[PDB]
Amino acid sequence: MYLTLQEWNARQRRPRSLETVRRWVRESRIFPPPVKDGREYLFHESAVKVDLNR
Amino acid sequence: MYLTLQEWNARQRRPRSLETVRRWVRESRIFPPPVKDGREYLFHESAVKVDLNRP
Amino acid sequence: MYLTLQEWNARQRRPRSLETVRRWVRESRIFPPPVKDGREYLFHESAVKVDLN
Amino acid sequence: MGRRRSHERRDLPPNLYIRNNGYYCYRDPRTGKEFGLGRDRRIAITEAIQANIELFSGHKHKPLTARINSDNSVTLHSWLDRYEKILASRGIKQKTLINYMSKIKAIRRGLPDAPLEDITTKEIAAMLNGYIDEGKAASAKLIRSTLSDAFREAIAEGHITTNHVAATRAAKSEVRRSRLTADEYLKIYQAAESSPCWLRLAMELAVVTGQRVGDLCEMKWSDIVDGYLYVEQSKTGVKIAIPTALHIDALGISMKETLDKCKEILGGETIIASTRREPLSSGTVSRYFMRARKASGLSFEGDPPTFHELRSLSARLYEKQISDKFAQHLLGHKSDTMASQYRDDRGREWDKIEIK
Amino acid sequence: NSVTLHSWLDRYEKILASRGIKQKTLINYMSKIKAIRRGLPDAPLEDITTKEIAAMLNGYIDEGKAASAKLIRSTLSDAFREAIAEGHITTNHVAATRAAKSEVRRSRLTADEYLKIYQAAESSPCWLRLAMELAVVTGQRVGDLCEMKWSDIVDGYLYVEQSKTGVKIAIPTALHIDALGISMKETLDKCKEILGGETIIASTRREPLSSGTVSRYFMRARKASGLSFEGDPPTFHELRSLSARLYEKQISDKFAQHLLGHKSDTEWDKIEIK
DNA sequence: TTTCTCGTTCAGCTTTAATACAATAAGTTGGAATTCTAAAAAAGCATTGCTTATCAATTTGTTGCAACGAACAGGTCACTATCAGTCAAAATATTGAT
Repeated sequence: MYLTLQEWNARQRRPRSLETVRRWVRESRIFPPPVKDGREYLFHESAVKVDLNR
Repeated sequence: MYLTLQEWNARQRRPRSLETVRRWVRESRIFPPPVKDGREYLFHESAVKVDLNRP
Repeated sequence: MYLTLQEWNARQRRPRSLETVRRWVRESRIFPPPVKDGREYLFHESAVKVDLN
Repeated sequence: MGRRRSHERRDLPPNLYIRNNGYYCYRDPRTGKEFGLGRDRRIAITEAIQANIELFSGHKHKPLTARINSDNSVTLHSWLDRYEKILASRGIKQKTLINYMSKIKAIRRGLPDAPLEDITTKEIAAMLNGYIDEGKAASAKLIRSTLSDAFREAIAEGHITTNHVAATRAAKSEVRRSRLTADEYLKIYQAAESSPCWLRLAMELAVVTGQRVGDLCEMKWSDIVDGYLYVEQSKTGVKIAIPTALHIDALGISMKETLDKCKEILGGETIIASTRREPLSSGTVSRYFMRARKASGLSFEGDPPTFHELRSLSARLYEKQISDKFAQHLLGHKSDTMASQYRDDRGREWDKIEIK
Repeated sequence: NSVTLHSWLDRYEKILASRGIKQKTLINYMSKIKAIRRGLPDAPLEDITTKEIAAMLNGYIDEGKAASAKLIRSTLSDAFREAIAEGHITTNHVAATRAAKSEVRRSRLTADEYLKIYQAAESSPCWLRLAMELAVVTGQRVGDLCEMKWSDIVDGYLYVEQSKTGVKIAIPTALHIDALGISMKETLDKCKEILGGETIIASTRREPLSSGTVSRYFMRARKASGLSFEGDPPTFHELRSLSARLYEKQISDKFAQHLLGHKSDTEWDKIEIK
């Protein structure tokens, strides 16, 4: 079961701006990567955030 | 079993336009590529769009 | 599902200053304890100010 | 350490680093060495991230609606390796042991590497049902049974205290293996002309003796004494003697007449040999029987019959021919449960009732 | 969190809806779930004790409905077993109870009784008598007897597709009961002259009838006859039981089994000399 | 006008048949890859007067490509400081006896 970037952000601990959602994908901060299908990412039903730091 | 242009697109994660799907076929963004039969295209059951680009 | 620091304190009877409420967080004076999102804390709707001693 | 954080690992997972050549290498928490894997960035990190399926390394887990109950223990993927060392000492035939390994292998690529008291019943059901949606229902039943006995032996060795697998149910198959009538029999034997000669002889011999395809390729010309056919089944172990005076009128095939045909045309140490005068396998016999099936052109409902179905057709024929008790001792079968579940039709032929 | 009993029973019904079963079957379970609703409070599953479960169960056993208690206990148990699978609870407090053994109290039907009912069915329409003789000559179930069309009869046969089990048989139009005086052929033709419809058993309006009205009107002629029994008065389904009982002493036992639609085997035996 | 007349679905119950529970032993069916083998294609057979290549000894223009000298990886060991792991320091809480 795969969801969109909008539907995924709706089912999280805290829904943020679409801009921030796109940023995480680009920075590779979600297991597993969304994989662009055409012109709209497709999150996996188990794709959760990870967050890095330094 | 071979699905049509509309049937295949009607089973994807996000249904697109008929003309759009036709574009992928020409850009080989459909693995495996559909087969010409009559006037329409016949996709494979496990056919899924892919990205032939490595940025 | 959760409630922001302001959305939680605004529902309280005696809405204290932001700082004071943030202090009850570091002093674990709030149970169930709140989790840190990015820059703000999102408590639970049933979270209460457990005043002990 | 000397280097805690950096502006290179800043875009890399905990394992895996980057040399001064723009190359990446993944460390090894068993020696402290590493191998070069990748020239790109989003490739070495997207490679050193699934081995990274086990950062236990921080993070914990929790689904929607659940409880808590844990402490500390060890891995589990390893238990699947110790379980195989126990099954090899249970004294099992060299064929059944392989059947278990294949299932354990499916459990490997099914469940995530995880301790044993972590894999909840919900996680086992997600993988189990995954095979059901694919149609493979008979598989989910064996995978569940095997994964169930694995934890049972685990609890008996001080590791687990419960059997979460016993909580979930097992799929219920329906057996969609269509049977073979007497009419469709001649239709296949007629198309078996393009195939070798040993095929037709072993095809009739498998219906006149009603034996298993496995034991059918184990019979020698020395097992026949005083007109009897001493056959020792390998599956069960039952021993029977088939008379060389049998005959099937519904197909016009004589026992003795069929035997002699394998002595002249074929020739060899075994009743059914190859064109090279050598014994064949039990997987090649039923293999060519398929070719004549597809070449026939006939159509069925569900899954096309098989060479083993000949054993069933043999039983149904002997039933009306002589008696019921006759098509029970010949098949090397006992009890009173399968004798009826082997006479059915399963949605094929109507059970017509006559005045008798 | 998200717990509670009722909340689960709602997510449980959908689960059974995907099990893939008969329509009427799914309804039977639903009626059992609704009974549990008004039988147990709305609280977390881990709070429900075995005592409350047996308090409700036995409550239906004393009322006289011991059979219902068995299904409700067997259904409520399945709900919890599927609840543990989701990770809701850890134990099934229903597997500690014990189902009440119920004995069938539905009396059988004899030859004398049937003759007394057929004659009392005079006040009833002209299709009941035909339905009686047919249900006894074919020994089929009331459910399929209503779905029988004249197109099923093929060259002296009677193709019947049982809905319950799904068995497929063909009863020849040559049978005849030698105890009541009924003939399969004479009975069928009697339905083509009197009734006259698409189905062997139709209404006075030449239209198919439900299986709930065939046994319903049969009851009226049962209480109207004035016959007393021991327990619960036999029903229309008993004509099927009476059919076999007669054919076993008219032809053979292996014939009654093949007529009913059985496959496997499952009173005053005689002690032979040898 | 007013009364005679039947089929349905609902719901709380009761009853009729198949499938039980698990470890054990194979069997089936779509290919994959090595090796036997008949099927194909290139070459030897077949031959003679006539046409074309065989090559030294030495001068002069040409060129494939190894020989190296750096730079970009390619792969393993060390820099540099504290993680990574386990035992003792230092004195009394807690427990045992007066």
